[PDB]
Amino acid sequence: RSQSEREEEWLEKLYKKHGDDYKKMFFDKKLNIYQQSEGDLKRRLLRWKKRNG
Amino acid sequence: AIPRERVIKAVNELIKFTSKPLLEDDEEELKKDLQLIVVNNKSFTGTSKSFKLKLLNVKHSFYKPWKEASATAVKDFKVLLILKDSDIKKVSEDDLFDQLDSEGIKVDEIICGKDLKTVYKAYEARNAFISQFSLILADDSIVTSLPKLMGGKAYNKVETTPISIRTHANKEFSLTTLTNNIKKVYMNQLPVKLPRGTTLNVHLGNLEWLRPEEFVDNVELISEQLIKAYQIRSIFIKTNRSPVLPLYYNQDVLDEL
Amino acid sequence: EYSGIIYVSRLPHGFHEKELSKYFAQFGDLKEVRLARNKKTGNSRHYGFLEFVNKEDAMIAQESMNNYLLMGHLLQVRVLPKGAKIEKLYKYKKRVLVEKGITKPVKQLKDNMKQKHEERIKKLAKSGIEFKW
Amino acid sequence: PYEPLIDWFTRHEEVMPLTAVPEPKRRFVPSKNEAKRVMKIVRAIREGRIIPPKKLKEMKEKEKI
Amino acid sequence: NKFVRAESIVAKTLATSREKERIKRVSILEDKKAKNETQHIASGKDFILKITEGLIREKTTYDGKPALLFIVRVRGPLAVNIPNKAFKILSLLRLVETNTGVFVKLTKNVYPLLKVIAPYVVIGKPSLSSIRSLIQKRGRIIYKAEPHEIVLNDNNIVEEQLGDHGIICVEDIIHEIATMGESFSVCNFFLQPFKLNREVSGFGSLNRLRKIKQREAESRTRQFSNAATAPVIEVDIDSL
Amino acid sequence: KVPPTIAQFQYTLDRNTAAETFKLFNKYRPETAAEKKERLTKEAAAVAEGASPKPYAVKYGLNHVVALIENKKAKLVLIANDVDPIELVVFLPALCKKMGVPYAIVKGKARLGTLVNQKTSAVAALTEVRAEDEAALAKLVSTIDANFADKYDEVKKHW
RNA sequence: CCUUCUCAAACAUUCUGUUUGGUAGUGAGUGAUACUCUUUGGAGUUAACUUGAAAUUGCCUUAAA
Repeated sequence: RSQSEREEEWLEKLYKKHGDDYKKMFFDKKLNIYQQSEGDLKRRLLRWKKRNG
Repeated sequence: AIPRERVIKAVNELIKFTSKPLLEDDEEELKKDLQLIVVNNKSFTGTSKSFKLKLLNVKHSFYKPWKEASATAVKDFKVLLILKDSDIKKVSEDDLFDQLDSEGIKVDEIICGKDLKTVYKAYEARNAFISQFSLILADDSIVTSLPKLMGGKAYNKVETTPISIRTHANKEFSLTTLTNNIKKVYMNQLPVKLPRGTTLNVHLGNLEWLRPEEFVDNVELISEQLIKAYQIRSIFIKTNRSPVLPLYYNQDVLDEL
Repeated sequence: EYSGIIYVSRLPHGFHEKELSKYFAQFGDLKEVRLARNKKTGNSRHYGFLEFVNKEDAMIAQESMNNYLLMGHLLQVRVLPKGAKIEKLYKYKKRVLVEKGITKPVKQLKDNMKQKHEERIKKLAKSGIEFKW
Repeated sequence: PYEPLIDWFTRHEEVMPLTAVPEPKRRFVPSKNEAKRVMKIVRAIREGRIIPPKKLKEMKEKEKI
Repeated sequence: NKFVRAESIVAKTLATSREKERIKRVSILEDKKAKNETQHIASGKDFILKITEGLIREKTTYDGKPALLFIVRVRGPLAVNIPNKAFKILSLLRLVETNTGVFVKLTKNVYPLLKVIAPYVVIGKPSLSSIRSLIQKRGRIIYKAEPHEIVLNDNNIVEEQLGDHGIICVEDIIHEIATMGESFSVCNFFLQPFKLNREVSGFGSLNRLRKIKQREAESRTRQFSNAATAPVIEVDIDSL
Repeated sequence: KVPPTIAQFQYTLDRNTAAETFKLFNKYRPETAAEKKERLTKEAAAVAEGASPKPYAVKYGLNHVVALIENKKAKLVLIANDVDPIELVVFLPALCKKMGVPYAIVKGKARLGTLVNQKTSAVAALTEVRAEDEAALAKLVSTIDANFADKYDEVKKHW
């Protein structure tokens, strides 16, 4: 499977706005338009990282 | 200028008075702590009761200590910025924070004349919203319209009334103009009204604010500006309706009546 | 029973006596209309009294305007019992200050101010605060 | 036979609702169906199937003359 | 007559009070400016605003040089009854009827009046072609009692009316009006200013939508500043 | 004659109150098919080349409105007085009264449909309103209550 | 059921710094003692706070028909 371009861009914003602090990302109103759980965000970030640096 | 010994004695007496031998701070924390100077004059701006505010230059304005010490209080200090509708879109909260975070000051919210007439039209909502902020900054262009939009209640107090701030460079709106004018107002000015009456009062803040020596210097600087501005009269340093402490005595003004 | 006098409150800002007379003149004829106003400022207090020549006109007006919504204000109109005649209601206008107390000579008020300053020093000394000049 | 109704049940207002039904995230989150439709329109535009409104305006401005 | 509700009366009263306050403030400011007591006022120099098509705003000062201006009634504000101060000015220019327009000479003494009647009318400087077209398309000559307002038809009638100042044809009047001629004041008064036809001039399914669109565009194109030092707003009269 | 539950309708709001209510409702007309379609196409075009707040609209579905009621979320409910299956609306006034949600009966279902871009709307209700109209919403609620519950307190009586 | 007086100059032209001018308001109620004033009757100033826009009387015509 692969992640969409928009999803990858959003994950990039999450990364270079908070880094690895999923707790802070959970409350990121601007970037986290959809109030997803910390687990889903961390899983998506790990999936994106596996395909990138 | 008046000797600093008299001001030192007055501030020492105020310090002694502040301490004397039922949970929340109803009025006590503000009655015996507020510092203000009463200036007498022959009908200050008797021609008209304009709501103009005079920004007296101060080396160490109370705004910074007010924000620092406002944390341990029910009321939280805040700054209100009012700008014209055309320039609000260009102005961005992120840019304002980035260019002002270095100095340490922050802007809680930005408002436009359109908002005041649509969302804050209600008297109850208007009073609730205005009372939240202690410092109000309004674009020079929109200050004339503000009294009609925001009513007259906000002008009953110095804190609530808007303060004119320049935001135009070469007749064109400039971000840096507002960015540094807000800083100058915050840390290099002291607003005060010009009532249509003999008595004039300036709120110097709580007693726990800038050190008494700094307070004495601020009092001297304010007195010099007032002397250079109007033909002022007897001046007293007063707490909340506490015994008045005379500081200046002008006699040539009486002969000019 | 009820009298022709009517009490109206919740009047929208700017709804002055002339507008009330024009609007209520349709219901028969109104004897007199008065609106409460402040002394220092000429703006109305948003409540006034109007009298009708006939009680039927007063009751018709009360029924029609019992809870009429007028640009954000729901007007409430009541018909007073028998009697209860309207009292005086001055047509107050804006008050402009006039200066008259400058007749005293400057020399006399100079000594008066000196004496007042001395008395103030004595008083603040009496209050438990030590100060001079 | 003909008598007025009685408010024995309606006399007291219902302070509490009937069913809890914990609110879903979609109520507090932007619509997902709208996002799906937007993505479908994006795909159609990419496939050269739907002319963007700006392109339609540009083409019509040249036309009609 | 038809019953009058309270909402309309209250709205009219509030609008009239606002207009009266604006007029009083503008007149007081203008009188002080004329007295040369410009020490403490918002602005001293006059300003004229030109708005044209997208919209571009141009602010320019007003000089003492005479200029030609065309004014057309607008019938606004909606709920504002014309006050006596504005009523006198309108009567002097006999522009009470809607859509009516006349030519006036721009002078310093006329600037306060133009500012006072600014919201009620739309002003601008028409071109020579527009003036010629307007004069040659519409016109009125009062003819003998003289209860007749027959439209201008013959050049000899022009000779009969004025005669003395060489005004023998419609082109003479056009030149006198467009140019700063001596008889500009005399001819304009006798010209019986034109009664321009209304914009939509229709009612119906399509007509209602067109009128709604025109009204919506009017608000964007025309605005009431209501400021004490409100610049005079000018639009491209040549389009009309 | 008719039982007390019937004839409860037709005791609609006065001219001024109904006009004010419709004027307020006209400020929250749900986007029609064309408006929503053009907005979505514009969003797609923006996405093609590269955070809005919650939209505000009047809730009108009979099932949707009934669901909104009994949960105290709804603030104002408008009820049509010309519903051919009267049983669909007989219980609405009493249910609203029991739940305490302010309600009113307006003349004509087509009038309700017009303000929601529908041929006929059985009911029209408001859940959330903008802060600007919050005071207006409260004033309209108070006026409706005064003109309906007190003026027509006998609407539920005298067959 | 209409919307609210959204800037004008002198210097410096580091593209924004200095100085001046333009701001007349829903009402009611509660309330911390100083300024003058004219001598009397109170005229203007001075902390703070509640409010559903609340409230019982201070002696021009085409939104035409």
